[PDB]
Amino acid sequence: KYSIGLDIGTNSVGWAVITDEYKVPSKKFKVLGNTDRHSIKKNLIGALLFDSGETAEATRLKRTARRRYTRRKNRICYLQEIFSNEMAKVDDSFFHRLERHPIFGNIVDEVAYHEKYPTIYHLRKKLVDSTDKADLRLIYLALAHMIKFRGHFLIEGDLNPDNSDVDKLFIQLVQTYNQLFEENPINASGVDAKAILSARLSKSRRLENLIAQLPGEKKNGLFGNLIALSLGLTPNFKSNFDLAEDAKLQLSKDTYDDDLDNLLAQIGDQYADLFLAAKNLSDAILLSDILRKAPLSASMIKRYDEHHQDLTLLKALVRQQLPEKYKEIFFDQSKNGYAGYIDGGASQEEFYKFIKPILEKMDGTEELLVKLNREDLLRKQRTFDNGSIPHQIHLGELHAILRRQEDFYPFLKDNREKIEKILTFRPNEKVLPKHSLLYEYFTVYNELTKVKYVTEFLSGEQKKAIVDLLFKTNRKVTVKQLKEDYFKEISGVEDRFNASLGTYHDLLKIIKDKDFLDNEENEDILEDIVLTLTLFEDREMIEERLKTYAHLFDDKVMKQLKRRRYTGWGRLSRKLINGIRDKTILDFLKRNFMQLIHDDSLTFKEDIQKAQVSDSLHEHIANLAGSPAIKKGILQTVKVVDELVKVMGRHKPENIVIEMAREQKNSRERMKRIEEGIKELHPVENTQLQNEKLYLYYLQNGRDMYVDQELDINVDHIVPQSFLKDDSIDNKVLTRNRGKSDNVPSEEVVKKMKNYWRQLLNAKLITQRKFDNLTKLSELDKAGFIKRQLVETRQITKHVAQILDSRMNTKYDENDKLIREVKVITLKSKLVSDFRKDFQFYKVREINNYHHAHDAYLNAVVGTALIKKYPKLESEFVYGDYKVYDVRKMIAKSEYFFYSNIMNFFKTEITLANGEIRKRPLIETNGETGEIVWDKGRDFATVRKVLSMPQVNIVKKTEVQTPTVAYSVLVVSVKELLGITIMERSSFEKNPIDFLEAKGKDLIIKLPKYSLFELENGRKRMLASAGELQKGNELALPSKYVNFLYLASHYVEQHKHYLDEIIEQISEFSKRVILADANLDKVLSAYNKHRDKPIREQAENIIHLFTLTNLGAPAAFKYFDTTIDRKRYTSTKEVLDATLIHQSITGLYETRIDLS
Ligand SMILES: [Mn+2]
Ligand SMILES: [Mn+2]
Ligand SMILES: [Mn+2]
Ligand SMILES: [Mn+2]
Ligand SMILES: [Mn+2]
Ligand SMILES: [Mn+2]
Ligand SMILES: [Mn+2]
Repeated sequence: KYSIGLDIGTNSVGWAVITDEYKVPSKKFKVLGNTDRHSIKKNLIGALLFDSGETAEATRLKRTARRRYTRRKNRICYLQEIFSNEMAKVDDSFFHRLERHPIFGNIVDEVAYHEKYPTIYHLRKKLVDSTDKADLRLIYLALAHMIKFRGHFLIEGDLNPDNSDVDKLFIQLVQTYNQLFEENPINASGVDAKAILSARLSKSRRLENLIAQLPGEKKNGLFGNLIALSLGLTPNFKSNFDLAEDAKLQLSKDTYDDDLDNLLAQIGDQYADLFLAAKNLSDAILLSDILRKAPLSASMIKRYDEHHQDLTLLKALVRQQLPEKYKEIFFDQSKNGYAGYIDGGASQEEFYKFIKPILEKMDGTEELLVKLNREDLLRKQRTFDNGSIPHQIHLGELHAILRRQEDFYPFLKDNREKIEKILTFRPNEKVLPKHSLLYEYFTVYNELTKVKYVTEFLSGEQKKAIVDLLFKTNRKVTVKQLKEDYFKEISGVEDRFNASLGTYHDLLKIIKDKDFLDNEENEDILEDIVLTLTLFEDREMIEERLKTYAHLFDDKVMKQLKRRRYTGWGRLSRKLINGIRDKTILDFLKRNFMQLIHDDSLTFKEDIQKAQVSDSLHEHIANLAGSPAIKKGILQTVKVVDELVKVMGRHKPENIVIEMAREQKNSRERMKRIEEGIKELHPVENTQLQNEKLYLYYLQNGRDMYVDQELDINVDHIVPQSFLKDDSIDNKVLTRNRGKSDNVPSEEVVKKMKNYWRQLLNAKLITQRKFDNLTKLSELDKAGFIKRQLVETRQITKHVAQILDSRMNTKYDENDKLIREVKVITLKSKLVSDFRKDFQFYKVREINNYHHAHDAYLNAVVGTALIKKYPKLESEFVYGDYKVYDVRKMIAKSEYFFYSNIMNFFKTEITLANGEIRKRPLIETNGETGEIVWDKGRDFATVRKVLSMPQVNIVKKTEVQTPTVAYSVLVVSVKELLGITIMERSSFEKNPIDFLEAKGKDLIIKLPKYSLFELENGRKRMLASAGELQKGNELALPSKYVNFLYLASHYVEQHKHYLDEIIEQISEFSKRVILADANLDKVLSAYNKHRDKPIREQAENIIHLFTLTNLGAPAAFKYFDTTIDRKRYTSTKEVLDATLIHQSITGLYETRIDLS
């Protein structure tokens, strides 16, 4: 029925809905406001603007240690639930004992464990290699350590040799780097990156060595800093980006993800894939190192043994030669020697700096110095040199330990896939001891609550009396005792009560103090004591744990307390009984407990039902690599997608197309390229290098590339546009038809020109790829083109597609296969850009915010059309598993496509490099399915119509900040606005009336920042603060004026009057809503001042004029010589009688509150 299109950005989210013929649906929507407007017609197209500020959503989008903690805790809980039954057979208190602290209940097993397994890696490797059966607790320890620290998931596939190949990942880094800097690419050529990066040398040495292979590159340069990031160093990127503040990065550092996110928040998100590439390179180095069973655990054990023999050798040497320094080196934590390195606060750099002179003066052994220079002397267990480990390694050890032990333990074999899934997949607390006093109290009370005793149902005072007079006095209470106690016909009980306060009496006989037990304040202590008695079967451990309470009790009482031990575990958590409140469950018992849980009137049911689930989307987004703004944008795209789903009657869209790309320095890059290219072999300043013909002029040294004739200062694709769209300078060349000849790359007769191309090649004036293209079209090259135009390299967009895919596809079929109702397409920006260019759908950012919505619409159009035309290519640009079709087969001989440009089907006729024209059918359609995909006479008209329509839903998102006001509540003696600071807001929420009375009732209206209000002739205003207003209006322009402005600014002279018409429209708009006449007079006057100026500059300054009409906060803007100062709306009084418009995130659902 329909599909959604989206433009995703750091401060906006364009969205559009589209039918099979690319129409945008119109739909009525209810208006909930008191105003007499009961419905509204709206197009399903629009945009959501939003601030990057301090909101609850913002903090929800940040990483926190607590969330990671609860995450790992949940995974371990899932692990323990599988192990719990057999673990009860082995060690009932084992899982409770876990967080030096004792893993085991007795000293013997504990010391034996620590002696046999000094590090967890010893246990891991032993469990991987040994064929012998092992204790279930040990296997749990290894699996738990692996699941707890699973590592990253950057490599989607099963681990393969290309993943550990340092050379290929180096080429990847150079490639993603080159994409960001087309002007000065780094040439990997034949550089032996593997031998250099994996060499047994200091990281700084490997850096200098690798950079030595790359001419024109300094160590401080961005690529060199990335290589230093890969090697394990700590580069500072502030110099590379001219940052105001330090931007050091170290992959090994725990904060590196957040730090990288800060750097992205400064330099922009385009660089994120580059850093991800550097991290992948570091992973290749470490992986190749551990690869050359359980290689990771084996490498860790190797580091351990090496550390220890190096340590004993160094000790023997220091004993033999420098005895005076021995205590200082091995025992002084304050000093930078080994003691300060292991247990003091000394960095490996400080430590090596300390021992370097000492090892040299020693002359006892130089090999330790060799290990030191290579930084392998005394490595700690708690480090990995710049990197988090890929999960596949831990997974391999997981399969190894499970497969090895599954025979002895059948449940491991049965739950194997589940255990792996716990590591791979992307109430809260443990039960009381069975003999805890709180538990015994809960049992006796829960049984006691239901006792009939009807005479010619038990009172709570009667319950407390029965417990105090019977359950406390007697170790067990027979029913005849209950009857005789009633004396001093019953029902709900048998011959004797089965529940009893046995722990109360056991402790009573030992403590010999009833009041200490009866007192409620001491209960946490007694709980900890009984928990200690259950936790350990060993007296020394019980004594050690009980020592904390030793002041409270007699020595003899402690010695007696050590003997008692309990062996059971209860079925309920302590806080289910006494933590949750209404009034705790135990308070209610003192109605059945089960009935108590199931009463809707009481809060326990809601609190538990929430507790089972007790955010995951904000958390998943938080861990992505990006700026806070782009993440907030992802959140907004998700919410917008959900609302668009609701608007369409809960029917899922057939498709969702998504686009995420960024929307002076380059002139400096080009300047460097021209300067170097000229120095290797009519001066003009850099700002005009932006011009393509001029920059191509200087790149070619004032010479034609095809004809060998110098060109006077006062353009052709090397590989023709029909084969692929590459407007980049790499494919462009300035020329006099002369050299191009036919459709094939520039003619072999013109390839005799190639020596000049070679002189341009060694000058860096042209890239090697451009040389290879000039010197040439193979069918494989066509396959490369078709593969290139479709695939989207950006990683964050892949994560967005994955998120949207998970949100859109939940149902599974009987075969347990996923039911994919929805495709999530990911377009390259270039396709939509060139689509705007070839078919004259011009964009101008400054006229309005409409361009976001228009972009989303074009995204859905080009995307859905691209799927409909080439279903076989679905794997390349749709999320999910799909067959990767043999690309050569769809490529054809001259009789899918012979010309490799995938966008070609939109065109009615294609112009070849020779000028010959290939006509195409008016209606494009898929041959395999027979489905129509495009109608050139109708669909283009529908596109122009969609762009042309004035009504578009622009929504500036309202927000509540978290001397700063969160929101401004309207107050009614008289109407007025009042700010509410975050400090005030809590007490405000608690007792608002007394607060308002403190300041000096039926209507509570909190107004979030950017709240919308309407008044008079279509005018709108936003509440930036109680003291100021922003412009709420979006000036729409007819498409003729827009295309005219684009064409004039990018310089039909006959259409000169359109300047005056546009200025008339801006003035009518400014008078209708902007209300800044004093500035408008200056603007019109200045427009009269420079009518003499050429139409290009006139149109550019008219383009500057639009900031006056722009939605949002007013800003100063220069029009020719004149500058126009911003006009603030500092009076918010007019808003008080204005009609408030509460907007839906799409803006389709309005509620209009008018009070006046
Ligand atoms: Mn975009
Ligand atoms: Mn008991
Ligand atoms: Mn000249
Ligand atoms: Mn946009
Ligand atoms: Mn432009
Ligand atoms: Mn300008
Ligand atoms: Mn002037």
